Amino acid sequence: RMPKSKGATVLNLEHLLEYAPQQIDISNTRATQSQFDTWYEAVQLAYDIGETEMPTVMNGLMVWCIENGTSPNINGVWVMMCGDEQVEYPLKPIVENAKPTLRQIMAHFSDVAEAYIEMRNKKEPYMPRYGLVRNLRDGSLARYAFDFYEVTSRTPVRAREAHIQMKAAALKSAQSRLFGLDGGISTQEENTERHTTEDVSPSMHTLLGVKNM
Amino acid sequence: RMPKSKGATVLNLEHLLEYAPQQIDISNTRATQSQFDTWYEAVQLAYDIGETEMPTVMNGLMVWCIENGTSPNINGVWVMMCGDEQVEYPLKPIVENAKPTLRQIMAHFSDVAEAYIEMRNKKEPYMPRYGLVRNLRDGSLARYAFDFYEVTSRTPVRAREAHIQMKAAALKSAQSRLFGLDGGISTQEENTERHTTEDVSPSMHTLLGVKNM
Amino acid sequence: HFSDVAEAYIEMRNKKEPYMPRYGLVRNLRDGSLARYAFDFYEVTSRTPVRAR
Amino acid sequence: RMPKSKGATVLNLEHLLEYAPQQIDISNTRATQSQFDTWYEAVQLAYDIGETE
Amino acid sequence: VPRIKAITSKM
RNA sequence: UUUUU
RNA sequence: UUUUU
RNA sequence: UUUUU
RNA sequence: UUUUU
RNA sequence: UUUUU
Repeated sequence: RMPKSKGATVLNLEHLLEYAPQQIDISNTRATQSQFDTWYEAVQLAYDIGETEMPTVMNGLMVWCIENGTSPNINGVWVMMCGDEQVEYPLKPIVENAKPTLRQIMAHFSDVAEAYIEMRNKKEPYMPRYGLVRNLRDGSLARYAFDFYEVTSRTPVRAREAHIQMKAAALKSAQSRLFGLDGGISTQEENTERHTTEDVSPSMHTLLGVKNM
Repeated sequence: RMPKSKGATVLNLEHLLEYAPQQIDISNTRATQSQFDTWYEAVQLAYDIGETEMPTVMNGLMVWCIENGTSPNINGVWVMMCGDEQVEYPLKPIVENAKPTLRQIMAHFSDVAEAYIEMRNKKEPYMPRYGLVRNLRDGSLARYAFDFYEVTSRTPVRAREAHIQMKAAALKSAQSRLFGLDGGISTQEENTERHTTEDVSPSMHTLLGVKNM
Repeated sequence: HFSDVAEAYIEMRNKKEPYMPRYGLVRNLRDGSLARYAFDFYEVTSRTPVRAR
Repeated sequence: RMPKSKGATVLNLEHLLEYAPQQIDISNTRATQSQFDTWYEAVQLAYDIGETE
Repeated sequence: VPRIKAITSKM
């Protein structure tokens, strides 16, 4: 049985049988390609970096985000290790242009981040600082221990359990507030009353009903 | 799959495969090298100490901070033990020039602090006063019992657990306040009204509407 | 009209030393990372962080 | 790894290896020797008692 | 890699 | 969906 | 909108 | 991130 | 900004 | 750090 409207199936059977999109391409936990292009172009514009040196900065930013997370509240600068020297890049263009969130933007880097963590662990103990904060006691799960990791159908069940437990531990019982303090400050009404030299006082025009005795 | 924008991968695969920064060099829980240099230069300037005697003062300060912590509220003086004599150094230059925090600055001393604690424990029972306040009952964990210790991928799992428990016990349920008392003190409006010898009183110009009977 | 330049200048000055504008000292703002917004002619935009706003 | 500033370690390794102060001498939960001497001298002065009694 | 100016003309 | 610094 | 010294 | 004296 | 004796 | 009479 197919869904039918006015005596006609509302689905195209042939196209549907041929429709095989990638699961990560149609999920709403990852920024759309248009949003990613907008963010990338905005960061290029803000950094004043050409299209040839930009991927190196992207590599550095991906490694930094593996280490330190992708929270909306991150600020200051991030750092690239140019040999033995430290280069500082402002974080404002990275965060203010990431829509809907920076985590959704960095989700595009999740497979590369996992591969990079595995590669680094091939040569030395390399657990991302996110996994050190989460107190993950398994070193073989280091490849999933970052906060912008995207769970897919190929993620191992144990890795999925570990990632969900880490997310639950990190989020705790945080409750979102829709509003801050309202920007309308004035609560009183403007005083439009005149003030002349005939007034008995700055606040009273006269003392009309007053009786001396 | 790599993150792509406008039909072009946004990562440099060769550089990324060759990009192996030290984890402590790209973490945001430690002050950047520029911030550390600024703090070191400011402390040199304030202490009026040459570049040759400065590392000795740094050794003394590191040992003192192992013992007494690196809170933003520490004040007064710290002490160096020159043989049997006590030399007092003001703490104001140390704390006011440490950005973003003094703990992040002293995190650069974490490996040396751990090595120093182990060396001191080789000759006598040496638990830092931080570990005595935390009531840590294991003497073999004394090398991690200071508040500016930096957890790395090489930190043992038991040591990581002990350090996280100590941090949780020390912080308790402290909640940060973004603001203090506002410095704008005046709440009233300035009295601009004149005062002449014709006024019936200092607060009333006349008694115009008043009827005697 | 000077708000973006003022914010950039405050960040630049804070890169080399503790620099909180006297407005933020009068307001008793206890966060140094918010010094870049602590002046009275700052213009809130769609790119201003929620915490800063 | 040692803390380095401008391509130079900021610690003196030899002195640090030879630096072994007593823990009670560098703690801030105990008054400094100068403060103790000041208190002792002030109490001597107030009590009008010689250094032997 | 190039260094970013504090106050640039892009702003 | 977000909220994981 | 203003009123933030 | 901070808040560990 | 001032007004802190 | 203080606050232990």
